[PDB]
Amino acid sequence: MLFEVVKMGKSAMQSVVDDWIESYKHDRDIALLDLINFFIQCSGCKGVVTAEMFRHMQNSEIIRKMTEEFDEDSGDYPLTMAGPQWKKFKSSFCEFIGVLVRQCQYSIIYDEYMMDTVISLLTGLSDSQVRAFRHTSTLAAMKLMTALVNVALNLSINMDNTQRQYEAERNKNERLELLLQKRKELQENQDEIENMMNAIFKGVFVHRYRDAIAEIRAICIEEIGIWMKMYSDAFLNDSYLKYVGWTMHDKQGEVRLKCLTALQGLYYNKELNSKLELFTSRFKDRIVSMTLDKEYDVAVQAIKLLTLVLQSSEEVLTAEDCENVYHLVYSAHRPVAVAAGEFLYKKLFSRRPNANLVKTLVFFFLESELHEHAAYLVDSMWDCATELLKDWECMNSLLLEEPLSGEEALTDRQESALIEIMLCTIRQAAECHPPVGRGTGKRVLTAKEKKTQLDDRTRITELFAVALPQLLAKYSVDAEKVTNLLQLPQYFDLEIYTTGRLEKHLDALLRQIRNIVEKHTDTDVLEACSKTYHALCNEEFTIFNRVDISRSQLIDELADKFNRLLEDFLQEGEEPDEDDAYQVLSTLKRITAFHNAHDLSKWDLFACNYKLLKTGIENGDMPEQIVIHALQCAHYVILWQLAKITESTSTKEDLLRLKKQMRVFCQICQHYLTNVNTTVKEQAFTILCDILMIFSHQIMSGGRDMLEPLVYTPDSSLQSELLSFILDHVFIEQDDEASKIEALHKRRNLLAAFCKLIVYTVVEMNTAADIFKQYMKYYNDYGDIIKETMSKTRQIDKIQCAKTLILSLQQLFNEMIQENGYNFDRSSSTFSGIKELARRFALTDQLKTREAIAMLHKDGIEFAFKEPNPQPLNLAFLDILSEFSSKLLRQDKRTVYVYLEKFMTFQMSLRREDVWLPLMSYRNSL
Amino acid sequence: DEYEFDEDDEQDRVPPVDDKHLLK
Amino acid sequence: KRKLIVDSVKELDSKTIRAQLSDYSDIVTTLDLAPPTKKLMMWKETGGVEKLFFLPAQPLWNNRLLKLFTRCLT
Repeated sequence: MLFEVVKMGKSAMQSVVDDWIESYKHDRDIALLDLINFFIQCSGCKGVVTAEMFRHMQNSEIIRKMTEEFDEDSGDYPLTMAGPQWKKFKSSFCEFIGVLVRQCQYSIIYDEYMMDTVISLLTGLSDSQVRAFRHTSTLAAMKLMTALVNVALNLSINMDNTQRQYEAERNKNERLELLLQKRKELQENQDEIENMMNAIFKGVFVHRYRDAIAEIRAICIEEIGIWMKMYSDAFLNDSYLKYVGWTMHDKQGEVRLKCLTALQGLYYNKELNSKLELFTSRFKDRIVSMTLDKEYDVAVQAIKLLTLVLQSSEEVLTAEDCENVYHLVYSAHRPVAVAAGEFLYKKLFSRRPNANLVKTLVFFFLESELHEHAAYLVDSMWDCATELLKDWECMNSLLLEEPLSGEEALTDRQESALIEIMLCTIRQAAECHPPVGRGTGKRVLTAKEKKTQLDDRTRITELFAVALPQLLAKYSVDAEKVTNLLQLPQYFDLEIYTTGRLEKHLDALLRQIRNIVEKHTDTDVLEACSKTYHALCNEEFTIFNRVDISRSQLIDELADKFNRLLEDFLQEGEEPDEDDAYQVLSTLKRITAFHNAHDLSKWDLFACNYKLLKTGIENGDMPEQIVIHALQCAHYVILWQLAKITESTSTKEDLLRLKKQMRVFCQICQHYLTNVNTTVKEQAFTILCDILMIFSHQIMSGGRDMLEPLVYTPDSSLQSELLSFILDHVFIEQDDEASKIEALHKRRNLLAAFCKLIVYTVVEMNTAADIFKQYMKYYNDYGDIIKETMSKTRQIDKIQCAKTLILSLQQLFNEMIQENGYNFDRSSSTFSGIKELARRFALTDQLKTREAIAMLHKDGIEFAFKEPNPQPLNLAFLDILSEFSSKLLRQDKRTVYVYLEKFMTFQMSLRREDVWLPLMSYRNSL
Repeated sequence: DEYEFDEDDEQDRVPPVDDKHLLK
Repeated sequence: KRKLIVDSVKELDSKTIRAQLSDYSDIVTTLDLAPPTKKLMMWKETGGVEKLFFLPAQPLWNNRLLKLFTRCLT
C-alpha cells in the first residue's frame, strides 16, 4: 500500500512516515518488510518480498527473484515514466526518504536495525544489472546520504555547544561531568552516522558516479555537490572534489552541467582555501575549455563559473584564459556572449571618470580583430556596463575636446572605433532591441523599458543636436566617420529641436550634410546623407519646412550643375576627358542617392538620365558607373511619378507619359542586359525585375483600376533574357571566404528576383524548370529559394508545377545523354542523382494531387517513347518516373498503365531480359 | 595526487553477508 | 524475451575514464562568430526567403516607393 500512497495518495509524507514508525514500534520486522517492498515497488517491480526471504534469503537472491517476478509490460519504470503523477511521485519518494531519516534521527536511526537493513537493500539494488532497480536505489541512496549528512552536521553543532557549556562550567562539578558524558555519547552517535555515510559513499557512490547510464551519474554528481555545500568542513575536500573534477570530462553534457553547478555553489561561498585552490589549479584549463563546450548551456555555466573564480582571486585565472573568455563576446549565441561580457566587465571595466574605461573599451575593440563593428560587443556588455555605454557625454567629449594635459590624443583609428561604439550604444538605447542574431527585435517593450528608452532618446537628441554638427565638421574628410555620424539623427526626437529651440544646431547640421555631399563621392556617404535628410523631412515635425527648404536648395544646385555638365558632356564634338566623366558621375551619384529617398520629380531629371543611357547604348564608351547610376535614377523617377499618379485629380496625361517612360526604360534595361560588363547587366536585371513586379497586373488589383493602362507584360524575349541572366550568373561552377559569401548573397538576391517573378505569375511557370533542376545541385547556395519557389508554384497550379518538375528531370536526362553516351549505367552518379532529385520532387496526396501526378506520369511516358530506336532511346527515364509511382494511386495507376501499355503494345512487356529492365521496373511499380 | 585517477571496479570482492552491510 | 531493461555493463571501465580525461576534443568546438562586418549583419536581416520574397531587388529607401513593390506582392 505504501507505494500507492507515495504515488498519488495525496497524503503528507510526514503522516506516512509516522504511520510506518508506529508499525515499526509494533513489529520491527513487519515494517522493515513493508519498507523493502516499498523500494521494490518504487522501481516498478510488481513482485513482493516474503518474510522468509527477508529472514534468510540474501539480498542478491531476493533481487534475482524480483527480476524474474517483475511482471513488467514494458521498459518504463516510475522514475523514467513521464507525466504529472510520476513527477509528483519522484518528489514524494525523495521527501519520504528525507522525512523518514528526520523522524528517526534521535533514536531509531541508532537502533542499528532499520538503518542497516535499508542501506544493505539499497546497496544490493544499486549493484543490480536491472536499470530500474539500480536507478531507483541510487537516487534513494543519495537522498538518504543527504539526510544523514544533515543529521551529522546537527550532531557536530550540538557537540560544539556541549563543549562550550563544559568550558563555561570549567571556568565556573556534577554538571560538567554530565556535559562530558553527553559529549561522549554525541561522539558515539557521530561515529554511527559516519559508518552509515561511509557505507553509502563507498558502496554506492564510487560505483554509480561512473555508471553507464548518464542519468545515474548526474544524480550522484548533483548530490555530492549538495553534500559539499551542506557540510563544508567535512565534505569540501579533495577526496570528494576529485569525483566532480573527473566527471567534468564526461562525454554527456547533462553530467557536465551537473558538475558545473555543483562547483558554482562552492565558488559562490568564497571559502577559497577550502581545497578550492588545489581544485582550481588542477582543473582551471578544463573549465576554460568548457567555455567552448559542444553544449551551449554548459558553456554559459562554465563562463559563469570562471567569473566566480575571478571574484574569488582574479589573478588565478591568468591573462591567456581571460582572453579566451573575451573572444566569446563576439559569439552568435547571446547567452555565451553576455556571460563573457559580464566576465569582461568584471575583469577590467568594473574597477575604475569613465574616460579611461571608454579608452580601454576602444583599445579592446581594436585589439580583437574578430569584429569590424561594436554592435555585438555592445550587446554583450549592455546589461553590465550600461552606465559606461550610456556615458555619451564623455565619449563625444573625447572625440571633440582633446587637450587634457598628459592625456595622449587618440589615434585616428581609435577615433573611428570610438564613433562606431558611440553609434552602437546610441542605437541600442534608442531602439531597445538587440542587433540581429542576438534578439528577435519584435518584443513588446516593458513600461519600465519604454520610459528608459524615452529618457535615453531625449538625452541623445539634446546632446547630439549640438554635438553632431561639430563632430561632422571635425571629420568631414573621413568617409567612414561621416557615415556613422550621419546615422545618428535617425535616433533623434525631432520635436526636441523645436521645443528646445535648437533650430540653429539643426541648421548647422543641415549645412554640414550638404557640405559633405558636395565633397564626397563615396556611395555610402551620399546614401547616409539622403537617409538623414529623409529622416529630417517629416511633415509631422515642425522642423520639416526648414529641412525641406535646405533639401530643395541642395537638389537645385546639384540639378543645375548636372544639367550644365550634361550639356557639355552630350555635345556633338566633345571628347570626354576623365575629369569630365568624373564630374558628371559625382553629380549623378548625389542626385541618384537623393532621388531614391526624395521626390525629385519637380526637377524633371528623366530627360538627363535617358539621354545619358541612350548615348551609352549608341557611342558605347560611356562609363559603366554612369550607366548604373543613370539606370537607378530613371527607375526612381518612374517610381515617384507612379506614386504621384494615383488620383484622377492628380493628372491623366501624365499617366500616358509615365507608361511611355517605363516601356522605354525597360527597353534600355534589356539592351544593357546584353552588356560586356557584368555589373551593368546586374543593375539592369535587378531594376528590371523590380519594375516588372511594380508594373505587373497587380498594379490595378486593389482598387487601382485607373492604373490598368500602366501594365507591362514581359515579352518572350524579355523572359528569355532574364532566365538567361539567371542561368549565366546565379548558377555557376561550384568550387577570400568572406568575399565568396558576399558574392553568394548577391547571386541569391538575383535568383530571388526572378523567382518572385515566377511565383507571382509575372513570367511563365515553365522557366522555373531550369531553376528546379538545380535544387539539389545548389541546395546550400540557393536551395531555400528554390524550395520556396517550388512550393509557391505548387500552390499556384499543382498540375503545371508537376509538368515543370518533369521538364526539369527530362532536362537532366538529355543533358546526361549529351555529356555521356547512351551507355550510361543506372549506378552512374549522374543518373542516380537524377533519380534522387525525382524522389525529392515526389515527396512534394488526395487533394487534387492525384490528378496532377497522373498528368506528370503521362508526360514521363511520352518523353520515354518520344525518341524511338533507330534500328526507345529514353527507356531509362522510366526509372525516374518510377520515383513518383508510389504517390500514384492504384485507381489512377490503371489509367496511366493503359497509356503505358499503348506505348509498348505487348511484345515489349514480354521482352525484358537486358536493357529493357527499366521498363519492367516501372511496369512493376505500376 | 588525490586528483590523479586510480579507481578500478568489476574486480571487487563480493560482501560476505549482503543482508548486514553495516556489520562494523 | 522480456522488455525489462537489463544493462550488462553497469560501469564505465577505468580505461574509458582515463580516455575521457586525456582527450576532450570531441566535447569542445570552435567559436560561432556573430556577423563581423556590417554587410554580413545586413544580409542576416535582409537575406532569407522570408524577407527576400517580400523586399525589392533594388533597395527603395523611402517607404512610399517600397509600398508599390509590396502592394503588388500577393
